[PDB]
Amino acid sequence: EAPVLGILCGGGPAPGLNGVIAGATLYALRLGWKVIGFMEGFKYLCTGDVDVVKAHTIDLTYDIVSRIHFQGGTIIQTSRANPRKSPELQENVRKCLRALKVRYFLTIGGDDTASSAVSVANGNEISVISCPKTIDNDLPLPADQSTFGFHTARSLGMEIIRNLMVDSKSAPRWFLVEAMGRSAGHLALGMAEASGAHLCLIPEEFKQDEIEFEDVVELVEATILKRLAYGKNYGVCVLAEGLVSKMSKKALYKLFGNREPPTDPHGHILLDDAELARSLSEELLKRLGNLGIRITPKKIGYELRCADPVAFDAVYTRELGYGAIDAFLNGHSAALIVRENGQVKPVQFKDLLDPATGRVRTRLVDVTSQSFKVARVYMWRMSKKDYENKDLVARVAAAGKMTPEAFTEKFAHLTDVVVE
Amino acid sequence: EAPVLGILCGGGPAPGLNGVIAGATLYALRLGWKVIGFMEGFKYLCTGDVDVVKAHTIDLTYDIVSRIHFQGGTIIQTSRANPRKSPELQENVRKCLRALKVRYFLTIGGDDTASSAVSVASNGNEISVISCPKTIDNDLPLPADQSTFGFHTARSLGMEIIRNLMVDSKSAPRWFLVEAMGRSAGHLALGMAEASGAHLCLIPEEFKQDEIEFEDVVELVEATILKRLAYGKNYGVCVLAEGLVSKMSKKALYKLFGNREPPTDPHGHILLDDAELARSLSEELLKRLGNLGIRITPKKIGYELRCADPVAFDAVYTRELGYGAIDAFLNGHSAALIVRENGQVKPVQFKDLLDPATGRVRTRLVDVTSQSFKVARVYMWRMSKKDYENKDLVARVAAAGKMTPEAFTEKFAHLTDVVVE
Ligand SMILES: Nc1ncnc2c1ncn2[C@@H]1O[C@H](COP(=O)(O)O)[C@@H](O)[C@H]1O
Ligand SMILES: Nc1ncnc2c1ncn2[C@@H]1O[C@H](COP(=O)(O)O)[C@@H](O)[C@H]1O
Repeated sequence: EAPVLGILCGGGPAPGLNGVIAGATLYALRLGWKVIGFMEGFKYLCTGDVDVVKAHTIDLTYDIVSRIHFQGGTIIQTSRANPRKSPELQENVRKCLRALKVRYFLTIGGDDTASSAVSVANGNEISVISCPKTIDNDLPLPADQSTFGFHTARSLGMEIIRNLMVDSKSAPRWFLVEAMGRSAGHLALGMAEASGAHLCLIPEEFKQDEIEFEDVVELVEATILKRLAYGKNYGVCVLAEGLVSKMSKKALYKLFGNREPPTDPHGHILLDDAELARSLSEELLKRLGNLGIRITPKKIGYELRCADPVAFDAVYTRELGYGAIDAFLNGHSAALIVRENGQVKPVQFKDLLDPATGRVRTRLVDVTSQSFKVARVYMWRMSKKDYENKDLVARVAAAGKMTPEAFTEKFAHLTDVVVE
Repeated sequence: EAPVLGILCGGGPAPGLNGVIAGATLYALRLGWKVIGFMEGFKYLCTGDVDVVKAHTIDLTYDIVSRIHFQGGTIIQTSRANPRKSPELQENVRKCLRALKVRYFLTIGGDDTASSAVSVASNGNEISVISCPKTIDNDLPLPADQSTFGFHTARSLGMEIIRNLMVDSKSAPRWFLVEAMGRSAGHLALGMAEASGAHLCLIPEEFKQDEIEFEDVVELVEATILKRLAYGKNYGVCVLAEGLVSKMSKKALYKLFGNREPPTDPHGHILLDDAELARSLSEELLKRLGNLGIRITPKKIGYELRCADPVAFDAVYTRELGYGAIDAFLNGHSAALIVRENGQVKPVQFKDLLDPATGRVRTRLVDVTSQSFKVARVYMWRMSKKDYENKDLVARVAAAGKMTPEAFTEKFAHLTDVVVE
């Protein structure tokens, strides 16, 4: 019989998922493989019922995939249902795969999607490969080299903020833009720098391993006041949602409205419910609205996951999908498909999943780097040297209707809070 | 006295010129420099008259540059007027640069623009010259894959234009022959074609022989059409690099400009811009294939890409180039080019980028031996070496073109020796 290749998506979508599906499917079909796609990740595979999976499994033919490289989202949907936890759920998945005569199993998704594939992984009977998916640019790819979907997300964010930059200057106002995603500051920083935003704050720039609510308020506050000292009572500040995952007990308590933070049954805090931008706007309007400043929060997140892929991501995901089929052919299994140095190569599971955490390592922003310093130079902010500038402190202090003494007492310490 | 930074653009525009302008201007202003922008490149500096120059130079203030990083084009315009030739013109350009107290001089442009900048350097510690390599074509000798600024914006817009044409050609069955402007290299054409899933792309790099024949290009497109026809599809999109023309033989060019002699500029320099490659191919192919019910339409993609607003990748890129230029002036550099390699912006020295024979910066073509190119080929529709040996397939494609399999092989099988496999 003709070998069967089964494909699914797990976790949250990123632009280009359809590109991976098509890159693997079209090439597979050129070899005479039957391709099937599982709807909603492992959701229905975890049940083990064969006719339930068949009913949520589709034939991925030429016509179905021929033009989805233009399309955001995933045509086979996705789910966060991961069997990684239970030994039984795993057995249920294998039963359906074997019943479907799946010879080649391809998963596209995040950390939990790959752990599911490895737990479910007879290399001659099957072969399993995951394609690491993250919009956040936080794979340990050789620094600079992006993860797929990141270019699409950064570009669309840049366009959204451009409109906000025009609206903020046209009708003076500050926007606090919350960039969804707590893993890393790549998306926040890229949108901000691309767009020329007047400030960006990411968790990586804070020296201390923990962040205080009031230091974030004061960081944005000083920028507003400096801009105001230059006659501009408007701007745009981009905040990475990860700021909240680095906040202290007390800080988190202020963030949730000076109330005990919400809690899941196991004690793990439910950080999704926080509203970092809405909170900072509240506090800032208290301190600053008496100067003629208006402040409005704005979230950017969900509109980015399924935007149509930009051309870089189109080419990227076509090469990733092809590279999956090449790994399958050349006998690989239990490996991850990544592009490093213009080559798509299967990096083995062990050789890329950090066994300490039991998960692929996280690439954060490098704030010691030349790139980060350049971005900082076009932001509006109070540097160390700025604070030691008697004449400058006099104008910004005047801007905020306070003495130069109070200004230094309040803000000068921030040089020790974030890297210079 | 505050130092004077002078800026100008030469050559054709590429998305992100304003990004470089603003990246450098804003940082220079954070240091207290005066910054001026010469309008239309070297056009008004070659004259040497200082009143006329003063008229076509502007003060690059904070408010002029603060938001242009969103904007395509160049706010100080550009020009191909290169003083690289006559030594009189070069003393004139230097009389105004020295008359304006221009301490630092930044040019943004291509080969002729940098060749111009260098020649005027060869001038006392009173001036320091730097050029910023610009090309939409991606043909700078940067480490492989790494792009020149403007390429991403151009490739992306091209993918969007071709997407519309892909929908149109399938909705109302038709073939489009898209001509991607630029004869330097195949990067732009291949990138647009691959991102868009175009059914064929043809670039000069993929042809083995130094020279190309008109009839080989026709037949390459013809085989793809016929193969799609044999799979039920009388429609598609084919992307062509305009650089096919610069590789054509005398006999090929003779057929391209009609069946006449090619036009010549004085001194024999052929006038290749007048060619209409995709229109010519479209003519010939409708002679051969129209009886099969095939419609074929040329479409050029080119000028709409030069001044598109830059995508985020290019906004960041040009911000970093503009910063890196100021940082280089500050460190006492001069006679250098600003490039980004391995994520760092560094001033490569001009002597270490200029090929000897050509005198200009090494040209980086498409690497057709790479995995990248092979991957792009697999999603194209075409007859491979193996396909020509497949008997059942050759019988289907020949029937689609209403010929015997022997007439099909005699006409097309030799194309496996024309382009790399
Ligand atoms: N934090 C900042 N970020 C970007 N530009 C600034 C900043 N502070 C001042 N500028 C600009 O830098 C230039 C120098 O201003 P001054 O400090 O008055 O010499 C002016 O164009 C200011 O608007
Ligand atoms: N040159 C080509 N490029 C891309 N796909 C092709 C090409 N030729 C055939 N196909 C597709 O490959 C699959 C298998 O073709 P076949 O070998 O005829 O079964 C079908 O979906 C065809 O439409």
